[PDB]
Amino acid sequence: DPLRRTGRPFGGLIRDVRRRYPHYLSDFRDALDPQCLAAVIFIYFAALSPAITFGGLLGEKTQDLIGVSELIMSTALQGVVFCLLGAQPLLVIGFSGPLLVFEEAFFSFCSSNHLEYLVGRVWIGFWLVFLALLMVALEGSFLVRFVSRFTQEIFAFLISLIFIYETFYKLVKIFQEHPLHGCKPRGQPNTALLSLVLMAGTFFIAFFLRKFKNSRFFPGRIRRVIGDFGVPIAILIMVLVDYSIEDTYTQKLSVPSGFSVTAPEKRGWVINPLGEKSPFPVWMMVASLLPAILVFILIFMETQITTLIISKKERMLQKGSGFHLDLLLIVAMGGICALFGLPWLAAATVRSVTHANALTVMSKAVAPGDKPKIQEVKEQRVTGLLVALLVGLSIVIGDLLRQIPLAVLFGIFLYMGVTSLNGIQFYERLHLLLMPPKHHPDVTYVKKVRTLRMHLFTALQLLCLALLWAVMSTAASLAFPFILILTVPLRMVVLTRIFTDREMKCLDANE
Amino acid sequence: DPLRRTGRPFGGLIRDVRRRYPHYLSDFRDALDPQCLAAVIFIYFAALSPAITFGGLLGEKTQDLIGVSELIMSTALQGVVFCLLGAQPLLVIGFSGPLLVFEEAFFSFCSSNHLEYLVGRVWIGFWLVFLALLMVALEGSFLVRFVSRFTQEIFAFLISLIFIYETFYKLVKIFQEHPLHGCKPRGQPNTALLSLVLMAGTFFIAFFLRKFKNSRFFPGRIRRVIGDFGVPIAILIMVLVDYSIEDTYTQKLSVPSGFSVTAPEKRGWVINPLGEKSPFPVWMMVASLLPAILVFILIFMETQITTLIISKKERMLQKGSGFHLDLLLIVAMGGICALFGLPWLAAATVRSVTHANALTVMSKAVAPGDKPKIQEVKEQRVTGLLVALLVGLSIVIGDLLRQIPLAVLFGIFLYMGVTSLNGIQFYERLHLLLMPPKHHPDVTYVKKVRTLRMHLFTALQLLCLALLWAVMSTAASLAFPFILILTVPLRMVVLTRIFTDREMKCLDANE
Repeated sequence: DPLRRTGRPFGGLIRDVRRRYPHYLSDFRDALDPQCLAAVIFIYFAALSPAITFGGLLGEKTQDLIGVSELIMSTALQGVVFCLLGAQPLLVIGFSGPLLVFEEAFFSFCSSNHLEYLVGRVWIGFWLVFLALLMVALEGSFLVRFVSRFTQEIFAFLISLIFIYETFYKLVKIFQEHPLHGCKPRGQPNTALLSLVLMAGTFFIAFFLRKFKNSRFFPGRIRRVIGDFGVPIAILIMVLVDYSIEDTYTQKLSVPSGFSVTAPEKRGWVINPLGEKSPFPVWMMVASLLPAILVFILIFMETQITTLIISKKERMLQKGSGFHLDLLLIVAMGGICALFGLPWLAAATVRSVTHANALTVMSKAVAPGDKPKIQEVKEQRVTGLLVALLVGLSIVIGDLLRQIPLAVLFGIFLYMGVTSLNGIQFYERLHLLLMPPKHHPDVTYVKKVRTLRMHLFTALQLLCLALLWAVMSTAASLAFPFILILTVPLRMVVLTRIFTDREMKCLDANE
Repeated sequence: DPLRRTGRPFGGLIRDVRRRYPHYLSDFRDALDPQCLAAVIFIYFAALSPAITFGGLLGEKTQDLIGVSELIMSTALQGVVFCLLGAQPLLVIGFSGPLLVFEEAFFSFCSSNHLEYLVGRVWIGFWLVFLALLMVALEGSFLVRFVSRFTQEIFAFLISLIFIYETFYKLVKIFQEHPLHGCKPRGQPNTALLSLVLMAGTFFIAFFLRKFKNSRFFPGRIRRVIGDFGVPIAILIMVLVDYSIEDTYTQKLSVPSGFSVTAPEKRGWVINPLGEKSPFPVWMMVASLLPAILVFILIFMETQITTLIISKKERMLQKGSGFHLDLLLIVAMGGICALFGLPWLAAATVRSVTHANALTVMSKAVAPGDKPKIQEVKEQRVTGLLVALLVGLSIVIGDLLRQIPLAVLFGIFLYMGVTSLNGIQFYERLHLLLMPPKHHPDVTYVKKVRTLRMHLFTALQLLCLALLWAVMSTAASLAFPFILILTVPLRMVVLTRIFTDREMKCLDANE
């Protein structure tokens, strides 16, 4: 049991280091496989594009103090360090929504109260590193024992739904700004529909080559190699199709050029801990403790729930996981990077899951029957390091990256979001709301519990998911992690009252 | 055995009349079913559109002597009479390609021989009537017992492939006349791509609602009713989607207005056999025997092979089939209609097949295995009569028919062509060329015969299919039925020599 209260200072860190580090050279040896190369090519784009999008937004919201170059550099550095020294190399760390919301709120507060923006973040980072060291010292990371399945399912489903909704909404804007009338360009003809054609074609080629992998055609070796290279093939085909057309205008991928700060006129690489143009007030020196707690809670909840999700016993993870070393590494790197004006980072979730299940291997036939079960996962320390190194070096290239339209990437994002839903009991019980009771499968949670009780459980879970989406839509979206934490007392108090012991054991089974 | 030599003159006609006519009131009673209404709505468009297309071509090739109104009237009249008095009401009769080729060749001959055209098509009809009566008298229709599976498979596969190729090629022309440049309409923007979007959406909604029929969602009654109404729902949805857009131009469905001849200035309803403007030469009155034989061969081969294909024992047809009465009716109606200047007609293979398997009912339950065996076919005399009656009255309406784009219908045609390939052993053995030998199913022609022999049989059949397509591509396309007939001696002479006795029974099994 990794999550045990040892009773000694820093004990969990030592246990994780002793458990994971002996399997070190095997991590580098297990990378010799075409599947790893396919995974690198697939995950490179999925890690590169959100950096550009969120960097554009972040440059817009602030006074161009943090832009796209800084986010790229932070992602590269943190990814390389974490994948060299981490305990779970199947984690992809990058910027997200709640971090952006916090950054814009902090900038608004600093502007209103007449303080610097790049100086308060330094003290926030100092308090973060102090808090992380304190928590790892006392072994406070064993509290993730109480994060049951009832919370992981909600988190995973909500994250995937948000991903899908954002990807779909990014296509309505093209139709809005290039409408169908006929007679930074605006008002072009043949753009809003060519984007839709490219996106749909990419999604459908990806799904067809995914289904072809489990078919009965061609020799097994060739069939499996073609199956695990589906996404690169779809991207290549649609890039060439869009390259053939010469007169129509489509939006391309824009990576900034040169390793430089976005606004060199009023910023440097190193930020003075004290004031840089005016003295820093002393009251803020210790008042920085309050937002540090909020940042710590956000990063902690995201990282720990992601690590729980990708380490289920169904997925064949054999080398072990770490809940103490990973949190310390992530928070320490965030706090140190805040000194250079770089943003804080956290484990992604959709990217982490997509990385984890792009390396799984399935048992082939044994006999005609159901969809195969997972055989192994193939953990290694090379894929994430290569992805981070490539994201860092995407500045020297960029003449090639400007030939890739964005609608091609929208189909890949839709494929990621749709595929990531597999393996979640909430999703599987949502299907059972429609099938008649005689068609239900032979799983444990259908035979041992009545149908109506299972439907009541599903309705109670959907209510919480809708309540969580409502908060994030609301302007008071900084309270989302607290509402997420409140689900633990809910299950520990109310659900135990409503449901009997036998129902609770089967519906919320650990494995 | 329907195909037996009775010996008595006109015996086969009497046997078919005695076999089919007692089950008369049941034919009208078995029509009370929502599946029949769905079939009527589906087949109405599939019977209406080719009449318009071939009428346009036929008006172009001749000097506007036969147009679109005449073809519509001929289709309606012949369909009504045949479905009231026929022996196989699951046959849809309409104009096709080889008939068009013959009409253009005959017009060219009459033009460059200083003879009339409409008058010269009356003696052909008279000779056709005489030949049909002679053949029915001597019971010469029993020769369709030598048409083995080796010829029916080739015919069905070639017809479906040609259908698919024509439907795809009709979409390249839109891109050719409305190219993507950007700045009887021509050179419009947003027209080539909206057509593609509408076509793809129609095809995909049709396939989704076809797969939903065999799923496990919703109650059985509602699921099956929604499943058998897939095509009307797809058509309605995409018609509304295209109706929402206001500024973009798309080609619509247009029918002539009024029950009038296309060229009233130089034509009437009744054609004088002796002559209309100049006396008809006596030599042609007798020499018209040569093209009558060719027309008879065309109509005979098409109708008889279609009737053989839809009446396989796998499809549960219990009321019987007619091989004499149907041929007599079709040829007599063609010969009589030629007196009014109306075209001859023959049974359409894809439309007949799509009519036959739009009324089948599938079994269920047990466990997912082979595609559920066909339970029944639900023959009746109402659907085919209603389709022809609606096609006849499609001119009084036509303000509604002008709101239907053509790209919506292209997806329905693609769905028809793709679906019609199911149930053909040639198609099923084409898959087995790719799967490895350890994955072949448990059928009779895999266990009883060595794999390489089966692949040799498939290669020999593909060679004949390619040779048959090459002829119709060639300008000498009037010799296609003779090349088709020549496959009958091939199996009886050469294939019996190459293959042993045991292989021939299993590969070319009657049932």
